[PDB]
Amino acid sequence: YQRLRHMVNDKFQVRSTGPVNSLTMQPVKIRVGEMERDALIGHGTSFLLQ
Amino acid sequence: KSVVKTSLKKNELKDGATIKEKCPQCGNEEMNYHTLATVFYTCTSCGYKFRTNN
Amino acid sequence: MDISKPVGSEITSVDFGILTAKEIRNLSAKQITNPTVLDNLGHPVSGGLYDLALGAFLRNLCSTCGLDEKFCPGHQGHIELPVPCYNPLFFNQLYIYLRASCLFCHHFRLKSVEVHRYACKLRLLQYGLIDESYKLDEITLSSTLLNELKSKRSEYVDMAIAKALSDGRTTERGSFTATVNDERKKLVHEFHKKLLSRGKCDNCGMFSPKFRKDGFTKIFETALNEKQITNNRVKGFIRQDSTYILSTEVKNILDTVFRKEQCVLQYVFHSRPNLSRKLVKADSFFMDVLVVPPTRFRLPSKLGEEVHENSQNQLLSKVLTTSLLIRDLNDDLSKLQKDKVSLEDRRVIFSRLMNAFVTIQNDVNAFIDSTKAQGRTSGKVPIPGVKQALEKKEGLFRKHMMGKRVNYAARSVISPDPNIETNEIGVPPVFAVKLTYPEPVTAYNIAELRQAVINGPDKWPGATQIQNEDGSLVSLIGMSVEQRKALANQLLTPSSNVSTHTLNKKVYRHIKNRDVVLMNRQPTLHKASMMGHKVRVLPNEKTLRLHYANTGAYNADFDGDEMNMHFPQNENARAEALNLANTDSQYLTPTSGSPVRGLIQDHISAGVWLTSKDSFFTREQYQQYIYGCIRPEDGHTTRSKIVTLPPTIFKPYPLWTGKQIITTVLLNVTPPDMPGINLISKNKIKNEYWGKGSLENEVLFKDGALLCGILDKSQYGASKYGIVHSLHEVYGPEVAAKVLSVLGRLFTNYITATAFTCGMDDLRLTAEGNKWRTDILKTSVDTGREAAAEVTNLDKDTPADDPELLKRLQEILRDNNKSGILDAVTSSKVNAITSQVVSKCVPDGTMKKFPCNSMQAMALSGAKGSNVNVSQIMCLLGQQALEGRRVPVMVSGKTLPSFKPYETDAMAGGYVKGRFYSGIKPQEYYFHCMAGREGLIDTAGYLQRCLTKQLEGVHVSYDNSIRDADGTLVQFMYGGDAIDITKESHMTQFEFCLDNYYALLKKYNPSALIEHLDVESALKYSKKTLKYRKKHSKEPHYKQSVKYDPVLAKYNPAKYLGSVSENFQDKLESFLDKNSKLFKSSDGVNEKKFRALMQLKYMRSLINPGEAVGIIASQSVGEPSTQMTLNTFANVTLGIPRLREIVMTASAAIKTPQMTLPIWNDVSDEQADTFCKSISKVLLSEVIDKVIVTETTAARSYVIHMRFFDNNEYSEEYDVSKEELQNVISNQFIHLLEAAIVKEIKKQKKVQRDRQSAIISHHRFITKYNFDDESGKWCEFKLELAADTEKLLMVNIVEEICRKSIIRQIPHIDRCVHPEPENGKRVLVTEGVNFQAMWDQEAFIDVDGITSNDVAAVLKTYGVEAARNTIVNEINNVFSRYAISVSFRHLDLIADMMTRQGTYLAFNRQGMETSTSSFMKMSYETTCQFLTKAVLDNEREQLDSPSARIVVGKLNNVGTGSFDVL
Amino acid sequence: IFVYQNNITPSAMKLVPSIPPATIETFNEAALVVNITHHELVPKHIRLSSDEKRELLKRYRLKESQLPRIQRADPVALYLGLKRGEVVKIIRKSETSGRYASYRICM
Ligand SMILES: [Zn+2]
Ligand SMILES: [Zn+2]
Ligand SMILES: [Zn+2]
Repeated sequence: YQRLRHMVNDKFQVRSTGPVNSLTMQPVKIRVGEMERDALIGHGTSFLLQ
Repeated sequence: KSVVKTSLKKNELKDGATIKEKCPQCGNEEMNYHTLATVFYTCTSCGYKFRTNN
Repeated sequence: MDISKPVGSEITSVDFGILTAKEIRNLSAKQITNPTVLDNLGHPVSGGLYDLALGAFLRNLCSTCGLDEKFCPGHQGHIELPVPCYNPLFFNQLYIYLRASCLFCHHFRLKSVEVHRYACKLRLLQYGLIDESYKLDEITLSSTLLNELKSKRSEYVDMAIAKALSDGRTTERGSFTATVNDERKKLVHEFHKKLLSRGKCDNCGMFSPKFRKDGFTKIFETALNEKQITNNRVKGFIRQDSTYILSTEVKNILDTVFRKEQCVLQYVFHSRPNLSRKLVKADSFFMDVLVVPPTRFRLPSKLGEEVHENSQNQLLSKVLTTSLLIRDLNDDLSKLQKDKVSLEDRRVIFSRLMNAFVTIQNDVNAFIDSTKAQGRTSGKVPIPGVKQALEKKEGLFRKHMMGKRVNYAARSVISPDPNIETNEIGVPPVFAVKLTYPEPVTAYNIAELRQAVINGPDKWPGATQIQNEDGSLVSLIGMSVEQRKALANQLLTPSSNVSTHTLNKKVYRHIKNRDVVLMNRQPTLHKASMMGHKVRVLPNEKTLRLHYANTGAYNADFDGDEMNMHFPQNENARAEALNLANTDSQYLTPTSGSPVRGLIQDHISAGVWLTSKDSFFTREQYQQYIYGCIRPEDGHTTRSKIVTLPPTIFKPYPLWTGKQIITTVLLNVTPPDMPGINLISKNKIKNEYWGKGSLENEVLFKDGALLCGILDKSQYGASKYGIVHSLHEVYGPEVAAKVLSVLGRLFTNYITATAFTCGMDDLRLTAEGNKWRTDILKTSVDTGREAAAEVTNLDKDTPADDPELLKRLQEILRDNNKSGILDAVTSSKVNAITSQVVSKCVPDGTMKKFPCNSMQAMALSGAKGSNVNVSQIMCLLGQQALEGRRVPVMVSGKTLPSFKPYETDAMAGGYVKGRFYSGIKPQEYYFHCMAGREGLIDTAGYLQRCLTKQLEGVHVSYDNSIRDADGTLVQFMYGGDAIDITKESHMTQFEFCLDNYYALLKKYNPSALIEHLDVESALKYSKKTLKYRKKHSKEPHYKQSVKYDPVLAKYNPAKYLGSVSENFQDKLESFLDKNSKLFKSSDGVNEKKFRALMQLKYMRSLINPGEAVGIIASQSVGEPSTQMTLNTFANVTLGIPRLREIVMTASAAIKTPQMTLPIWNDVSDEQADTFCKSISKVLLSEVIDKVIVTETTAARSYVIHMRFFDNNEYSEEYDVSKEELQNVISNQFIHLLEAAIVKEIKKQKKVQRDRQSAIISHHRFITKYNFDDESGKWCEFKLELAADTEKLLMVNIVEEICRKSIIRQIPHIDRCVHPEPENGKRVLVTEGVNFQAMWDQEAFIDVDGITSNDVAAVLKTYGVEAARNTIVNEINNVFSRYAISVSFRHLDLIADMMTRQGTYLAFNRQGMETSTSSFMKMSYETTCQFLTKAVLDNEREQLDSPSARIVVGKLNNVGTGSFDVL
Repeated sequence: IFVYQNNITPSAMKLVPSIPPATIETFNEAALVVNITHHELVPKHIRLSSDEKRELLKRYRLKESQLPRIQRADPVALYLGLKRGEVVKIIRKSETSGRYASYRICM
């Protein structure tokens, strides 16, 4: 057999809160993109999306 | 004018070997198929088709 | 967010304005006059950008608010402009009106007569009267007459308006919608069209000098032409009683014109009736000031230790540098004396003015729009401006608004476990420590919270921090036990401060199992890709752990691919997930209503053995497994004490079998009160496999017990009408949810006992199997050679070494087509070969048989793979295929250096006789490598994004009409039924519903329902209409009596029993018709009882209001497309491209429109075939046998001999009369022929004899004509040219012509082709589209069955409705070819959507353009372009769309808004 | 109602707005060689009385313009000679459902 080295960083990343962007008062560099946002809509779950 | 066969009739159009396949439409036992492992199916009787990736 | 901070205030709408320098000065906190940045102490340079007035800077405190850098919101001042600057955005609209007005009368150069009527129609449409705007121009009866009519205009206007204000059709706010918005675009645009179409002033007849702008905003004024000065002065008495025009100059011009033209433009720039009654001002156009954002946003930046100034702050400097220098250059102007200024000295100051203006006007662009700005030093890149800041990447709307970085979430790899509950998720303790929840301190949970506090931050379950009523946050991290201990004692202590007495402390605890989270996996192609799931922390494992049946939902293969945990911070969000999107409700395909989840692989692999007739068990075994899976300590007790079956066999010995288990499984999971299922179904196995006379293919349940059939994916996999589907249907999902969850645990347990494996022996044939396998493969020898002789039209026994044979091959090898033609022939035969080895050896020739043969059992049970895999790996791989072809041949005529040229062997052409078992020859091997390389190269949303975006507002209302957020009707009834897609399944399953009736009666419970319902009128009315349709049955649609409308049309189905889609109504009756025998054999269940009941289910099946189907329709379409990434090999455009033509483009001309022509039955095939040729297009180049031209040199002469084929032949073939063939050349060919030769030359620097006479006369160079008037075999004629003329190449010139010949073309009709009679349908297929021309062929063809892809032309010819119907048909046919089912409801929704204007609408800038909703148009393409028109019309946005709601972060309008809290 | 053979002078086309309230029509011979109202893709169409109209609005509580629009240049509209603002019953046959009623407003 053989053992690959990581091609990927298995390291997770977890944030409840922390330092935030100065511009947008938003979490600095998890990103929730459009389609992600879009799913809740089909579900019709408003306050989740809120 | 050419000396060779450039033309095609209907029955030569049989595509791929046939395998025993239950037609989920007409219940035929034979369906032709092709692959990609994405496996096509085409009914022998009603010509019904479906594909199978799994 | 903190819910203890309630805000009563609410944001209803947004308005648009242009900031005027006046208020700007009023609202300015400071001016920044100094280009200098910072002193050497870093303090703000006075009059510089960083002044503490705009806000605090570093450790300094704000000058304005005095606040720290923390609490200072910031402040912003102004920069005064010495010169008025064209606002570069407005510069176009601004420039437009410049040319329109007359500089003299200061009106617009068109008569004010027309100017008056538009504003009237404009005034109408602010209150939205569309057809009234047609009533206006209907009135018509010298300057005197011009007064009465335009006065008679106003009275009619206000009269109708006052009439409209009488009722509530429109209120003082006016009324504005899309069809409203339509003409407002149309008129004002075309209104502006007439602004540039008026040459002479209709008022004064004068001529104002033209203007010429730049992209850099420099407007040069072109001088008047003499004839203008001529007529100007002649009119100069009548009014009695290429150079830059300055910004100031242009301003004062329209200032008058605005005072002149205010009345008309009042309506132009006001989206709505203007209650503010403000007046248009030119000041809002220009820019006399510049506001600088607060320092904080303009703070410098850095990548690290290296600090960088903010780029816009640089753009701020050049404006301050250019201004002061101009402001100082102006200091020399006033010091220059008008008696020191000579006539030329006016130009050097004009050389200073135009100089000063361009630079400061270029800084405007460079600061705002670099595209409008002059480049700098050819390099250094444009500095980002505010305009460049908006559209960045996807745009700030899309990048930072439509998507965002968030908090309370994590990303990690996942791993399978069967052991959890499918609705749950495995949680590593690492996350448990970090993630917390704002626990409200209450009475009941008090002791618990104390413990986590005792636990503090690092002891799971922990309490990380604490908020008191004051809001004070307390971090226990550095805090010891007793520190926490007293605090714990203090947590419930009362409220000292008054304002907090209604408030309580709150706690942050580590997540516990009671909690739920939210999962997502990117990319998300459909809603199920995001679900919430119950939580269990799992000790000591470091990663998330997921159940298998959940994988298909997230479509995850356990590739190590990472997903996203999400932890809502409040109970509502928690509640929303748990009861809606969590798991169960999602069980069916929103598209097809099909099972989305189930067991996989080994699970299926297991079920076969357990359900075997060989399953036998001890009580010890029997008991353990039962309890092993169930765990009554779950919440799933139906019966506290475990309930069991007796053993099948008492004596000699006690025994249980596998089936009984499943019964026992059902036994204690199923509700006790309610009877067990009865079910009839089958599996995917043929009974013959098990032996002689098993029934086990059939599946049977009775009393919810297993009496026959083995389990299958066809059952507890994802399959329609499986037990799991059934129990979902009957008892409801939560049951089934458990039901599935049980199985895995059980099967897993079962695996642990007997396990499973593969074997080498598995792949061995018996001896004879190979002995067979030889025999057929032996005969394959000469196969190839024979296939050749037929194609070549040679004797079958022609040996492969025949030169002619070999010659024809090379000849054939030269053709692309013939080559492909050859293959399919060869392809066909060898396929039959293949269909023999496998059919004989699997399964009959295998060493191990099913069920012991695991390789077979996996494929057979459809656990994994198909006969294809095993067959090809055991019987042979057969002939390779490359994109419907064989291996391309080296131009040597050799497939491969191991093969002499032109060999007949199919193996020489890639026919693989090997099998992975016995190994493959290198040649064979090298081939397959190519075939492997296919899909890779082949493997080497943007669409759907467009759809979803436009469709956000789609939702259901209570009236069952379908609406956008503006309430526009789309579909009166949802699917024409309104039946939900989910419940849809069993509706047509009556016999199943016949059984279980009592249980079915249990679920629906008609009892309480009676109070709310009419039981009658529909049924009474329905039967009435039924008769009519029965009576009217056979007449055509347009003959159908319109007297009686669909029952649904007259009746709210939700309100009335019996309001029903007649098909359902009819099928039921058709069902009850023949199935009456059952009601005898029944339990006494009465057909009436049954009839009445089924109606309920139907009415129970109604879709909910407020459901947003658009999204559900959106995902339903774009998502499956992914699988169409590849394609097989009419021939139309396929896959996404064909799709894009429909939806994306709304293409006027698709590449391949095809008219579909059905024919009368009486016509034979020949006649059509004959007829096909007729309408077919013919070309000269087609009928030409050969051409021979001869040139000689007293002049340069050309004799031209053309040879055709036998007259009859093409006369038969292309249906040709030599007379046309004569006449065609006799007319058009010749006219074309001498024509180009002239250009060619110019480039260089009895009756026959009478027939020959005319052409020679009409055409210069023809000295002779002749033709074959009997056989038609040839045409031949002579031409001549000047002697001195240098050589021309006749052949090629002529060669070009005949290919351009049109012996007999058709009106927009190209080729007709006769396909095969599919589905008993007799049709011709054509290219090009003409209905009219076809309307003459009626003898051959019925007209009413003609269809096409040309839908625009259909819309053109036949109108909108029929066109819509085609739209659905085509789109279906796409997926149809791909064998992909979709609810037509999606389609019709999509269909009715694009037709709402009665026009054909793509989804793009155009289709979106009409949107009343603005921001949706903003985030779509261009942030600036739409932004301009908005303030231009001064639109107030009503906040209908979710997009806007998001923009302000607002609740759904719509989504919850359909519901109201009270 | 008039039937032209092929061609009309554009000035005679301006005798078209000659005499309200009565209306005038001139149609193509060739265009009329085929009935559109019989085609398997063509739904039936019936004009509505005002009372029906006023009810239907009241029934759905809707504005004039909130309704589905049809353009007036439609030959079908031309085939029934329909004035602006008029609405017509529309019979579509669903493939799933049975005959399905609907409406468009003349525009
Ligand atoms: Zn089939
Ligand atoms: Zn402040
Ligand atoms: Zn003027």
